[PDB]
Amino acid sequence: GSLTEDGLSYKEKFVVRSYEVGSNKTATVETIANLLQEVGCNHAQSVGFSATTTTMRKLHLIWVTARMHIEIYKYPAWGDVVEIETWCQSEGRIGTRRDWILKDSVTGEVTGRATSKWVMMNQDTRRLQKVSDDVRDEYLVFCPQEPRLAFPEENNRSLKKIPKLEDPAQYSMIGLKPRRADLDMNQHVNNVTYIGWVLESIPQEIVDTHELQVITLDYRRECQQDDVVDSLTTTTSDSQFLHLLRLSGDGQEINRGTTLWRKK
Amino acid sequence: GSLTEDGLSYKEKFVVRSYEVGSNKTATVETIANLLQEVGCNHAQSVGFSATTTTMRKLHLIWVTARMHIEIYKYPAWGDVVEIETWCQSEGRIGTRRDWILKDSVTGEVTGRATSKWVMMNQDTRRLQKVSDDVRDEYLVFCPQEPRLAFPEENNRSLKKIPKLEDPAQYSMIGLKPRRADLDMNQHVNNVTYIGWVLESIPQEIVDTHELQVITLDYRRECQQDDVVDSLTTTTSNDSQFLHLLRLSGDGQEINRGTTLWRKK
Ligand SMILES: COc1cccc2c1CCCC(=O)N2
Ligand SMILES: COc1cccc2c1CCCC(=O)N2
Repeated sequence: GSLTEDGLSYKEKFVVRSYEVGSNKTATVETIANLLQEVGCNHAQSVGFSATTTTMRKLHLIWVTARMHIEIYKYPAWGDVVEIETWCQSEGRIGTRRDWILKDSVTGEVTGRATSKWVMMNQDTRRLQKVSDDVRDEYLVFCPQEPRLAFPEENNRSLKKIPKLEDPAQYSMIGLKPRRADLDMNQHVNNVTYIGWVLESIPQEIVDTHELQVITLDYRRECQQDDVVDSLTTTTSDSQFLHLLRLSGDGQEINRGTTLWRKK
Repeated sequence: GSLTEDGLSYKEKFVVRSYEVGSNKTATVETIANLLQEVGCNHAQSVGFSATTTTMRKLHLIWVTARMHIEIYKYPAWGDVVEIETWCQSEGRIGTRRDWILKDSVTGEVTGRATSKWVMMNQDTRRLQKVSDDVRDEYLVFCPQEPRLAFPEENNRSLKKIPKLEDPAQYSMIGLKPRRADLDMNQHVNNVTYIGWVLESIPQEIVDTHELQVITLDYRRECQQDDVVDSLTTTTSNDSQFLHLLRLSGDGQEINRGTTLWRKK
């Protein structure tokens, strides 16, 4: 992959692998989510971030996901080349935004798009801080100056408020525990695991007859390596669902989201 | 990737991804195992296979893993290029063998090697069978005629007999269930999941202070999407060695057995 001519976005092509595909012989949403992370990470390295700034490191500050929104029109088939373009944008003192565009490498058609909101947190106290002037200056030089949104439409699904699922849930998957392959290089549970965990409570008949079109996820708390999770789902309707990930014991909310599925 | 000049092996280069690495910033054994599968699968496609032959599809026969043996000297770092060469060999009427060699793309040094034994089985009844001559003929044309082994040594750990772990186990990880990402395109639990499940019962302090050098795995039964598994480990030993056992949570039916070898960092 490489940064574009202007140095304000990054592009990378991926060939879909045999183990990356589902029952339909196309990449899973978890494979797509892993690819968004890989292209975002390679963009971070290409601009010297490797995604902390020097001032964030001298202050024990880290970027954490608050919201992730993915919309897939066409899942690439096993063997196809998917091209992904990604870029970051400052949102004042609120935080950063990272956007992605997925294209079919042969036709050039847009096959998917994602948006993510990131916030500043102290790595130690976990207290969230508003972005200071110094951090914005270190970041803005690698961002487009004019707004560039993967989801520009007036009143779009990427900015919708998500409600809390009320008990009893229609469907559930209980006792989910993260294994070592669910941890990143810093021993934290990876964001992709939560997507898989949310989808575990969707009935197999829905999965077999429908394709996932949209997924919006709100991150409230991190799941530890020793925590046990319950995944809950209720139909709110195309088929639409409301989801909730909470700790098995105390019931502390860790995630909430919505999914939209189209008939095949 | 592509087949070699002679058409008797396949080569492919892979760049190690950010999400593919562990705490050491190097590819995990599960990432390596996924890469062996990807290169083996791309070799099957390059020579006209599904890897079933015309006669195997006509008889509802499939290839299933019986043993997998991996030995890693150096794990590639996040960003490095690993080159893998793979090939198949017939073992008479017993089954097929698939071998792999992993090299550092910059130095050309061998950083790992794997060997796997495969057996013929009816997809419906799950009954094993010795390979027929018609099937052996369709396969042999894509295999080296002279023997070509990733593990040639006169006494090698890839062919050692593995005993059954006796209760009580020293360490255990209880209630492991496969999720949808553990299933392949045919809704069967992936062989990489079993590797991860075996390693779940190894203590975190062993993992933190040691690197995995060898892993031999014997496949006895398939784990279904609705089955629950217990992973058991006992130390059998500078180097640390373990004996492992995966069994169904309920009845205790053995699904896997293996050994691991770990050296100090
Ligand atoms: C959803 O994207 C993710 C998730 C986790 C980690 C990263 C990324 C890409 C952008 C930031 C980064 O450097 N790494
Ligand atoms: C360990 O290698 C694996 C595991 C599972 C599936 C496959 C392979 C490669 C050789 C056969 C194949 O085409 N697919």
